[PDB]
Amino acid sequence: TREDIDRKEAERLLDEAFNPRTKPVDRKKIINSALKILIGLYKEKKDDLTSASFISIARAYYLVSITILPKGTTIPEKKKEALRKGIEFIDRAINKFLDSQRAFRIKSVLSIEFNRIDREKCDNIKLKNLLNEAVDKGCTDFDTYEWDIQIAIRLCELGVDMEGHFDNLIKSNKANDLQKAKAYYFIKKDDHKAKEHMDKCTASLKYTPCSHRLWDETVGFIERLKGDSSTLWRDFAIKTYRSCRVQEKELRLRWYWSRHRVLYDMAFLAVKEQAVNVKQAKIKKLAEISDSLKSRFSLRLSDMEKMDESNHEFKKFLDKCVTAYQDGYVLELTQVPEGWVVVHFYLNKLEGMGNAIVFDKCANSWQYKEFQYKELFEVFLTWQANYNLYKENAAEHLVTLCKKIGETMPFLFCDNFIPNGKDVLFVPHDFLHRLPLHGSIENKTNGKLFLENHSCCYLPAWSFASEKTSDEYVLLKNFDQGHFETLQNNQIWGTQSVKDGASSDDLENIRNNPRLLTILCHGEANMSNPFRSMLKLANGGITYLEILNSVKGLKGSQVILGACETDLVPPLSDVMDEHYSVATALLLIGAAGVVGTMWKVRSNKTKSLIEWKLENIEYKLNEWQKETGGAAYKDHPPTFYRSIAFRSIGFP
Amino acid sequence: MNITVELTFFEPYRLVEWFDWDARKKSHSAMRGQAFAQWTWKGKGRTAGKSFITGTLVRSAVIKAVEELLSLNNGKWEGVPCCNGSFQTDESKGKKPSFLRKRHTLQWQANNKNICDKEEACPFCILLGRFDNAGKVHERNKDYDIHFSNFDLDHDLRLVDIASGRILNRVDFDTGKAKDYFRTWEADYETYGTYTGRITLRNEHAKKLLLASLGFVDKLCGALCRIEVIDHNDELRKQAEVIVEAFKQNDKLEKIRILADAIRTLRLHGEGVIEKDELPDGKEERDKGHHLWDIKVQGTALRTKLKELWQSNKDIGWRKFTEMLGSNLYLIYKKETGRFRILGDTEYYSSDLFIPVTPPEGIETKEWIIVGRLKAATPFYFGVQQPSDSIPGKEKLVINEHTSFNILLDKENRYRIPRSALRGALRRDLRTAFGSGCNVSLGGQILCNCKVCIEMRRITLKDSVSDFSEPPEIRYRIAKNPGTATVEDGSLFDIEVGPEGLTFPFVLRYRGHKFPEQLSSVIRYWEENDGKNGMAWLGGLDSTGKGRFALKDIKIFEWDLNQKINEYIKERGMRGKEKELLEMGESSLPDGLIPYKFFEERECLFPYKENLKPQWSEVQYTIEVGSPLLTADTISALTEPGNRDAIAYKKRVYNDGNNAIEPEPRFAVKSETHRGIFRTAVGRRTGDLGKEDHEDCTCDMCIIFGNEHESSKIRFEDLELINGNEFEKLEKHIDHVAIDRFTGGALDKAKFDTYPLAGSPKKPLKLKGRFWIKKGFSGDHKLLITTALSDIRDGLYPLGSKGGVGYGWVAGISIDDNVPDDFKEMIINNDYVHPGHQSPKQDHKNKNIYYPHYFLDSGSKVYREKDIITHEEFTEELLSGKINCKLETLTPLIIPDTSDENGLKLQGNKPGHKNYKFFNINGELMIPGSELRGMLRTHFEALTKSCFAIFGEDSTLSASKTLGGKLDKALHPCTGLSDGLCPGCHLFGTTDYKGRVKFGFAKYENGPEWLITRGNNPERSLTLGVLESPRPAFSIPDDESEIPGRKFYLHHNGWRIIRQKQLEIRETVQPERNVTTEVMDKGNVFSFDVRFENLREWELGLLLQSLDPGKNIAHKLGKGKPYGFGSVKIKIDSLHTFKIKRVPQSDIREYINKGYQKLIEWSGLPQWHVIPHIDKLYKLLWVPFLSKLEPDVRYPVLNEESKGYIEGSDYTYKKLGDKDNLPYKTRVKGLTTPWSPWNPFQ
RNA sequence: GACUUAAUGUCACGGUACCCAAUUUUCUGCCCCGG
Ligand SMILES: [Mg+2]
Ligand SMILES: [Zn+2]
Ligand SMILES: [Zn+2]
Ligand SMILES: [Zn+2]
Ligand SMILES: [Zn+2]
Repeated sequence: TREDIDRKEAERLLDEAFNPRTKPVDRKKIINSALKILIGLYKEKKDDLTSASFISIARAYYLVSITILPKGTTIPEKKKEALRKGIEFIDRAINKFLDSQRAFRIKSVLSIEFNRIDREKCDNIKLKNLLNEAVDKGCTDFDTYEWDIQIAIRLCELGVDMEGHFDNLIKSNKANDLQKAKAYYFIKKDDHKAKEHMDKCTASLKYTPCSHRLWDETVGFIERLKGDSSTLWRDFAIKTYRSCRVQEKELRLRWYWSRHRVLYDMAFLAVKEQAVNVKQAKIKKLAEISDSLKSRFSLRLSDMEKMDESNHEFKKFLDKCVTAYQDGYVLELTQVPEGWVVVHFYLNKLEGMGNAIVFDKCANSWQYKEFQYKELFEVFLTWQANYNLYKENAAEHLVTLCKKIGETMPFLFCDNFIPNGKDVLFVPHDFLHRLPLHGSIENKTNGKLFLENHSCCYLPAWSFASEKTSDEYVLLKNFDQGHFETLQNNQIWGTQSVKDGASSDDLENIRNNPRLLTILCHGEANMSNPFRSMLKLANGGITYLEILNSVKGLKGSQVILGACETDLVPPLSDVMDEHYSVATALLLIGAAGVVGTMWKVRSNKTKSLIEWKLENIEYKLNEWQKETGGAAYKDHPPTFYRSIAFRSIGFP
Repeated sequence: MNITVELTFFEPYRLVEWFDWDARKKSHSAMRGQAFAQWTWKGKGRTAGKSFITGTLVRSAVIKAVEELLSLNNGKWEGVPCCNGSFQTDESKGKKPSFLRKRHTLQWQANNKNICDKEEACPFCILLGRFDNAGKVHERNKDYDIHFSNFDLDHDLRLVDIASGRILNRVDFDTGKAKDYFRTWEADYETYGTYTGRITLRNEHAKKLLLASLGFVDKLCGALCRIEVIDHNDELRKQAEVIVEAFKQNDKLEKIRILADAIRTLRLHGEGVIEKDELPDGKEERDKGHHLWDIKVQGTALRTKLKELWQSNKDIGWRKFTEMLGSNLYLIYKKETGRFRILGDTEYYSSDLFIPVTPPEGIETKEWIIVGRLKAATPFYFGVQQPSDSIPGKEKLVINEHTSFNILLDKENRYRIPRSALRGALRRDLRTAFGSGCNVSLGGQILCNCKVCIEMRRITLKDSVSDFSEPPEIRYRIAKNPGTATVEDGSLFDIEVGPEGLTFPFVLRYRGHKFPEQLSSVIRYWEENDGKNGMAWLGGLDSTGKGRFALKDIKIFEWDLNQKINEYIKERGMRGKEKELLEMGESSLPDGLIPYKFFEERECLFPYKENLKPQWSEVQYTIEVGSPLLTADTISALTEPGNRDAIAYKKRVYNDGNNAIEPEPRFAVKSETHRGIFRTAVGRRTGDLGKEDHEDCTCDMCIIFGNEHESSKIRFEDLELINGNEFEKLEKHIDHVAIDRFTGGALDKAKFDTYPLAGSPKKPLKLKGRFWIKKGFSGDHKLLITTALSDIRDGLYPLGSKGGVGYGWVAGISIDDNVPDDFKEMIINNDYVHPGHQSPKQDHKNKNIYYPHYFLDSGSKVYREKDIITHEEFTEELLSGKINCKLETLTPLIIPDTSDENGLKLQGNKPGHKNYKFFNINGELMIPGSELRGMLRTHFEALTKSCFAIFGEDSTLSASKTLGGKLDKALHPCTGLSDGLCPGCHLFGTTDYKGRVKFGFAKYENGPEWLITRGNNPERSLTLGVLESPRPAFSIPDDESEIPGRKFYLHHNGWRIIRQKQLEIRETVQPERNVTTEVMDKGNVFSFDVRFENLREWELGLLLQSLDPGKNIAHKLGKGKPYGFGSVKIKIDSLHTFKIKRVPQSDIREYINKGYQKLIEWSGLPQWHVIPHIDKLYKLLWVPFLSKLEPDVRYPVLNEESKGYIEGSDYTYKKLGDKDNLPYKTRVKGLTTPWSPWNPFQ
């Protein structure tokens, strides 16, 4: 009839959309046309539509949900909505009469996707019952259909005995290496062959981008393995972290997938559980796992789509990641200068602990201490909430936060963890980036500041450390008139200095690697895109991306930012602080170090920093803060508030 | 003791279905509404119930108020210090509270002398219930030192009586589209706004703090708050089903949509339109009556069925009856008809931290209240879902999206600006002002510390409602098909809009320590002043310029909450008295309120100047339409009593001065027509208009004009007519008619009248409109908009309807001075000669008598080309341009202005005599572009052997079959596009395809003006001989003769006889049978423009050949062609081709030659007589006397006893009608032979 | 009273029903011989 001709055209369109060679942007149009034919044919036929056409719509709606990538951290409701629509479309084929076999294949595969993105609307009990119903209806045919492998192996994770179907599952060449590994682990309960096949899975994961469906299931498998208390998860999580580290190298761009953090949390927790020189090499590995996580920041797909040499590389990466999403369904750590100490912070979420990985360059010693960050995070949130309302008047809430950093991290003031005279490079993690660790006060009476003993530097990650200039001082000011008028008239400011109304082009115009660049402008933060957070310069301002692509004359330059980090990065509504400041972009474009306030501070103190920095630029920042009221948090918390704001972001 | 507390609401408060704490987690709507008023179902029917506010919610509000009160006074109330209280429970120690606080707790320095406990406690710890016998599990009310009962509604009550379900939104800031939506119940605060509850307080120590906090609670359940211590629908649906079925039996089910729109529009005309029978009746030429109001429903006309339906439903009122009948009709139509959407919108709802916020000691906390008026600067829209979909408790696989959209009103039908929409617009504009804001996360356990969210937490708005409550106007929109430039079927959709100039009460309350520079910037951005437009974009359809509101009468008063907190609490912050705050003066202010003298001006506000002011650029310009503009309101023509087929669009405007809708509606081009002209203008030059789909589309048209994923960066407002007072008659009646190709006469059913705005070249219509360009336009997209604007100026896009016959032709545009400087900075003869005919040339002294008309018996071969030329782009190989043509009259020309049947004013002395003036607009003489087009089309259809586009097929003979069966099948009018289009229908268009030539009105230029005839009562006039209906029986005498072909009329000076016969035409012929008309003279010059686009090389050449065929070939135009009137010569003054170059004569001749070859290609210095049908055509249009040749051409008289008959001629129809004198075949052969003599018949 | 709260913790004023669509395309107010 005319229905079969239209359904066959819809089927041949769905087959084209199911072709992995189809582009994702073209696949969505194809399913649109196939669903245009199928829905319109369903509109006329209504309930009298044949079951093969209802399987066709369910197949089309399964493909629809494949093209709906998560635009944020949460799984989209359109994706749920599309699988929900396919399930009630396939229910019309289940309830009205090989066809039932093809109907249950797509019903169960839709339900597997629905279960993993919506555990409440399709829980494991309901999924298990319908997965079994497909199995007893002949949906165990793994040789020609890759979906029955997913049906059976999903039942393996559900605890259903599939010993009878194991032999044909392994024999089938359509089964994935991870799927073969899951079959060995769940059915045969043998760990040697599950190791062999997972290793072939993770070896292949070095080439599949992290948006691929296989990345989520591999990490989900290790989560199952960790929750099963098996010994396989420790070796597996490290091995797939290594594949992630390899895949990350292919702008500090990282695709956001939910299981990425738990992968690093699992890999960190695996190496921590394995931690003479072997123990130390494990702690070294902890800092490399932590550094690999902070080396890049995940960008949400909506921000990736809402983004010019970088435009090409972004479009290559965004297209590659989006394609691989839908394809699944169809500097050395010890190169620190002598006399320094590097504290790598890692906040595990899988466990409640934060971990401080310190490296003493003199001792060549790796040691780590765990701390509780939950109570500290609330004290930071109290400070952040109070600062965002009262600014300087929240200096009392800064003192308790600084007292909390010294109480939650007593090892900062322990000589074994961090020696006395050593310069400390802080590589914090998540909300510890917003923590004035230099301003921490040890949990003791008349506790001294951390900066009174150690010259503190900061890094978003160890991978931002550089190796390295003129004698010119450049002032790029786009600030309000009331502030820095006296600082303008300083004679030391060079001819490249745009001392009033400086623009984005003015920052790009710098070419001679000035000894000190002083940008006094306002900061504004894109709350979702670190790349779009900008320094409020003239002619529209200059973003993080524009600094990356357009500023080339700051090689080894010391940068003083008049914009507070609170302006540059958004406030934290979660433990994560994956937002790179505009100072991170300045580090990537070769600046030796960026000095700026961590929070809003009256411009007199910022100017007092710059004039102090104008002479003897190699001055240590902590020596200034000790003599400018940093040591006085009991007496004048406002004066402790202003000096603790200044931190150095960079590394020689 | 027991305190009885009255809880009253001053705006619609939110209601939620009550679920117990355990059962509440299962529903996302109820967890969303834990802070709302609760609805229990009080029955087994789920229709009637009880509303109530839990005492836990009142207690939460009161505890929040106590925190703020004690933070204002640094932790004490009336001198007794309070500790910080407790707001953290250990899970190990005990069970957690049913509600966990996510917000920041206001804390102070606890200056209480002793730590609070069971024995002694501060008033705060008493009010919290920290140290009484009552705990997380309720046992009995005696354990509660402070107790809050459930606050019951004071008024069984049905849910639909109290609450109305409304879908709310979360619009993405960057795209302008809604991320998701969520439903809510908005309960009616005017009828069900008072809730009574008992607050028992055993500890007197906290009495003063409790009463103060009761006076301080500002909001509850989503509404402003004062806490005081003290079925015709089903029958109309069945009848609408009856009407829809009756339309289906008529095969007019598509007319049910316009019938629903018309019946809904009837609510603006009162019940008198249906009882006094004021609905239009259609023309008297059609015995079927009106095409809509005379459709038989159950054997009676729809106009009387509507009268019976109204008589049955008089009780519910006229507006409700028309609204619900039209709604039922629309819903049935949507059900039967079933653009295609695969997925619907997402209905989305929705870490234990104590965050102590300690405000600085001595910080001044004030409450600034901004009272003003929100004036609708443009027609506004606040989208509400369909009422059948929004029934609370009954809220509604195939995504059948709604096509008709309603505006948001309250129960009294007053327009409301909801607090949710005003708040969303304010958040959007504050995010613009700050330059940085969050996308609103919905389940955050941590408060968003973005500057927008920090300030929006202190901002409280109010639900605005207008006193005006007259029905909204329905704005109908169509999607044009890009390829055919016609209406896409089923693409008609409409929204209800509120009138512009409508005014709403604006209340903004800011509770903070300093008034932010950004909120002040947003208020100034929204404010309207001298030389500034209010820029409050509220609601939907901002792209079509809907909902641009202006803040006016802005007064800012600040409460001093540190020293006048008792005056604030006494006045309840004037939370229902803001309309009285706006009216009162400074002297009548309450004690705590002072005027805020510090509101900064616009130029002093950095967020305004750098973020808000440049965000939208106004491009205001005036369109000059020197043409009769007809942007038709198709529904209005169905409801106004004027019996008018096409009337100009006009809109209702509210006047705040008179507090009423202005009695005279303003004519305007709709902002949607304004928007869609630009969108096609941009899309045709970019080629984006021809794209099959726009999904995830980043094309130039999708970037500028948006799509379903991103909102438009350009917003178009209506093009208001600003000249209406200059016209003594704005509305101009113009009659058009289709002429049968064969009979040469008008089809009776094909007559139609338009009612455009009387624009003319001398007196054009000034149309002042504007659009808004968003900040961030690229240079190339800004260049596209100016190119689109220049395309409108050049006349490429006529406004409104009938642009092909010269309507809506833009004479020019005038850019206003305030337009950004960047924006305004980027904005012959035909030598051919026909040999004539042998018979008149060899006739010296003009003895032969010729028939006034002859037929073009061309062959059956019609070249119907299936590769239809698309309208969606300007094809490079095709030709687009404008032909400036000069129209010279060789004989007197008659174009009657048939709107005035008594234009010469001589029916008083000669009753029944049809007298017309020459066609004119605003006094200047014009040839309507329809007349010029229909006379080019008839020529072009004859030249190109096209189909008989206009044919009276149903007309019978006297015989076996009608003329449709008698005409050849290939000669029938081109129907549809599945079969090809003939060259005439390809060039001039069908009803399924817009023609590629537009003909402007021919303005009179120069000449002797009228034909002056002494003895005629008007000297400019000439009483014509009778113009009787053409007789096809003469052309087809027998059942075997076929249709002889296209009737053309000879060029002769037979009008001279008519002019000489003037004194005896009036006396002899009956005044009713004949007409007198103002007559133009020979040598009068008219200038008209032929605008063509996407023309082939040969089609422009054949069109140029059709315009000017030769030295001695001209056209017959207007009335009296058989009497020799209307011989008109067109010569091309200039030809221009776009991509604008003046085409030289050599290139013109190449076009004409290329058209010459296409004609011989279908046949099987060009010489046009070599093709037999063109030679016969050009003989029929050959003009003698242009040479000692004055052929005498006239019709034979009936009998010997007939006037105007010369004895002995034997020319009468008695001789010619007899088959004995001459055979029928030779009569037809002589009828199909141009210029063949008829008195000495050949 | 109960319906119908839970109490040392309710940012839901925490969320613009938003977003896309030209009421238009075609049509000469024309005109002679038989009830
Ligand atoms: Mg208690
Ligand atoms: Zn207390
Ligand atoms: Zn926010
Ligand atoms: Zn597009
Ligand atoms: Zn045709």
